[PDB]
Formats: sequence, structure tokens, C-alpha cells
Amino acid sequence: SHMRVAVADVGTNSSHLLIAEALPGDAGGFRVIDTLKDRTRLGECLDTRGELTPEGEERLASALTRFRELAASAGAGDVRVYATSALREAPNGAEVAERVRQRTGLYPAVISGVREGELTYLGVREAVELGPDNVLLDLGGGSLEFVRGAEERAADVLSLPLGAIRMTRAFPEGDGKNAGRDVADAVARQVRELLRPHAGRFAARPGTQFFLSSGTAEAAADAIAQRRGGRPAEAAGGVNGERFTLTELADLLAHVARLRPAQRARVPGLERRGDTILAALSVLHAALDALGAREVTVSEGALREGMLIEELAQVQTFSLAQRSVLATAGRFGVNLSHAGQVAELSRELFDRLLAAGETFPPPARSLLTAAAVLHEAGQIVRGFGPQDIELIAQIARYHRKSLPKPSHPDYVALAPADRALVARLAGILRVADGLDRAHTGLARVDDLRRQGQGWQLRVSGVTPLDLAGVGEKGDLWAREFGPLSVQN
Ligand SMILES: [K+]
Ligand SMILES: [K+]
Repeated sequence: SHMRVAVADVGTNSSHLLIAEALPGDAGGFRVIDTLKDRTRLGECLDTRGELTPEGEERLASALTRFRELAASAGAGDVRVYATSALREAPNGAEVAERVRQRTGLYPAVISGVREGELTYLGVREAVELGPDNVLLDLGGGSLEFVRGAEERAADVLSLPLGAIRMTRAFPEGDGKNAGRDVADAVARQVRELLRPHAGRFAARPGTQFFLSSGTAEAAADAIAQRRGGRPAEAAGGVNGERFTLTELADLLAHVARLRPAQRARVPGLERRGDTILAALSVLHAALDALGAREVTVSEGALREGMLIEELAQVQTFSLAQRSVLATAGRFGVNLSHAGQVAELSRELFDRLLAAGETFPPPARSLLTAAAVLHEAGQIVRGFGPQDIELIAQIARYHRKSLPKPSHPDYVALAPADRALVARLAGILRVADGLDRAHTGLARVDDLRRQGQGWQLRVSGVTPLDLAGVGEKGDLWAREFGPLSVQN
């Protein structure tokens, strides 16, 4: 009943963790239990080639070790990890992520900037009052997402390389009096060059509400509130829902550009961003000005909140879409997200095989779903008859070197057609667990076609770990249905 969930995002400035407990009623809601930030500073750990250094890998692994520990102390156990610009753009990111999974057990799965904007927008929705027409800016250390949408989800997402660290490094500050103003001006021109062909999609219309998320914008809201004679936001309840104007942002930026980098970390509210804050504030001002914004609201919800919403959405709606089967897997303490995603992928692969001509018996789909949800219940290695559950049991636990050997007592041998059914469904299920090996819930089958005497599988939303898992978990598919080639 007390089922707790953990999600994390690995970005360019820092890494973030949210541990929460879901709300009853298959509603899609959660109660926050714990949050954690880690100054992983991956964007400062890139080499001249853009590769993440062994020191960045260590900081990564360290953060995911902290995350895995806190998540288990709270009772979550498994953590879904998404990664944004630093690891996404690093030529060695796939390697880094596989290495870091070996060390910690957590795989940092790179998502597209569009999907980063999409999920961030759901996090903002969980924190503030979106209206019929919203434009969100999310400035990280590496990129800046522009998102527009209405009251429930994103409509258009653009992702630009205008991040706080990236812009600080791309316009190094000089030694003169106007050095800060000159960095601000040049950063502001870079924003204009890259946004200009897309500005209209995010431009102010009558009634448009503008929102900012993430730590630069939160620091700026705090600095502006303190410049209006306010108290530090940490002494208060945070900055969620605070509003400031474009003029106030402009005023703070002018002050910052006049200061020297070390002086900026003594500006109240900016003490933890002195090195990137000048460039960061230029990005924010220039972009908002390009879009015609005059006021913004700041949100403390971001990627990790939308990660929990998207997860709870699919997981709870799948149980509505066997509903006890996901619940019974809960009694065995399994990762319901993984189990539900593996069941959906099994469903997807099964239907294409049927449509291509493969004959299956009527209960086969129901059997594969049930074994899909109980594949990782250590204890196990409802409208199902006693013979069906035995079939389900053997599908969940299929291996060539079975723990009981045929000659050994207690060995359970089915009838030949059931043996053959188990093998064919276990090959489907294994491909499915491969497609969610990264535990992202993001894989989807797009097309599965016969290719000669074998098959060709097209998958989307798949990480390099997921694709590797199918290759390592698809040998049974090849014996049962024919050689399998996966693409995209
Ligand atoms: K971001
Ligand atoms: K310009």
C-alpha cells in the first residue's frame, strides 16, 4: 500500500532527485517525500572535444550513488534517471552511461531536448497556475527550452544551445571596465541569432503567461525579491509562484555586469551562481525581450516532477487498460513501471506477429501480460485457471539451463504444445524486457515486419542500452520466430 517511487534528472549544472509516494485512486498524483540536488557540474567536466572526462564520470557515479541510497532509505529501491544536455551532446555519453550503470546500477538515459521541454512543462504545471496560453522558458547549464502550451501539456517545444555554462564559456570575460557589459551584449546577440527564425512560435499574444523554471531563474527571483527589500527565499518558503518584471531583471543584470565575477557571488540571492550568472541573466533577458514578455512567474517544479507525472500516468492508466495482475505484482514488491512497460511492449510485439501471420491460441495474449508483470518477482522465480498460471509461471522463468533438470524430481513438463507456447511467448517477453532495460518507459514498437525468413523490428524512444539488451535477449526469438534485426 505504501509504494514509493524515485525519479532523477542529470543535467549540465547539477543532478536532481525526487522521491515520492503515489496517491490512491489511479489518479496520477503523488505526495513529495524527499528531494535532493547534487552539484555534478558535468558541463564543467567536458574536454575540448566535448567528451565527459573521467572526473565527470566519477561525479556522475557519486551523484547516482547518493540518489540510489536515499531512494532505498525511503523505500523506493529503483530510480528512473533521465539525462539532458551534457551527456546528450557528449560523444562518449553512451559509454559513460553504460560504465556508470555498472558502477552504481543506475543508467543515466539521454532524452531529446524536445522531451526535456515536454516533461519540464508537466513539472511546471504541477507547481503553478497555467492558463489557456502559456510560454515557458527553462534555462539549464547547457540548453534553454522554449515550450508553449495550454492547461495540461506542451504544444511546441524548441531546444537551443544557450545554457548558462555554455554561454559563460563561449563568451569569456575580459579584464576591462566594460568587460561584463561586453559579455552580456555578445551573449544577448547569440540568443537573438538562434531564436530569430523561431521567435513567432513563442511570441507574446494578448493573454500570454510567461514562466521560468530551474535554478538560474529561481536565483534571479530571489535576488529581485531581496532588491525589493525582501528576505532570502530560503528563509521563506521558496520562490514558487513569485513574479518579477522584465525591467527588474534588466536592472539586476545591469548591476551584475558592473560587478566583477567574484563580486557577483556576494550579490544576495546569487551566492551559488557567481561564475555563470552574468551570461545566464543575459540569456533570460534577451530571450524574454525577443518574445515580447513583460512579466514572468517562477516555478520550482521541473523535469523530475514531470518524470513522476508521466510515469504515474502510464502506470495507472495501464492498470485501467489483468488490473489485479499489476496489483498482484505489487504484492511481490516489483517495479510496476518496468513491469507495465514490458507488458505493453509484449502486447505491441504480439499483435504485429499475429498480423504478420503467426498463429497463437486465444489466451496467449493474457498469459504473456501476466508473466510480463511478474518477470522479476524473486519469490515467483485474477481470472486464470490453475493450468494457465503454471503456464504463466514457466513463461516468467524461462531459461535453457533450468534449475530443475528433466531427470531431477519435481521437474514440471507440460504438454508439447504448451512447451512450444511458453518458448514463443518467452522470446517475446525477453525482447520486451530488453526494450525497457534502461527503465525509461519510453520504448514503443513502430513497425515489425517479416524480412525473408526472419523479422525487422522498428523501435522508437530507445536508449543504446535498450537496443543492446534486445541483441542480448533476442536469441530465443531467433530460434522461435527467426532472425531479428532492430532499427531506429
Ligand atoms: K533545461
Ligand atoms: K542582433
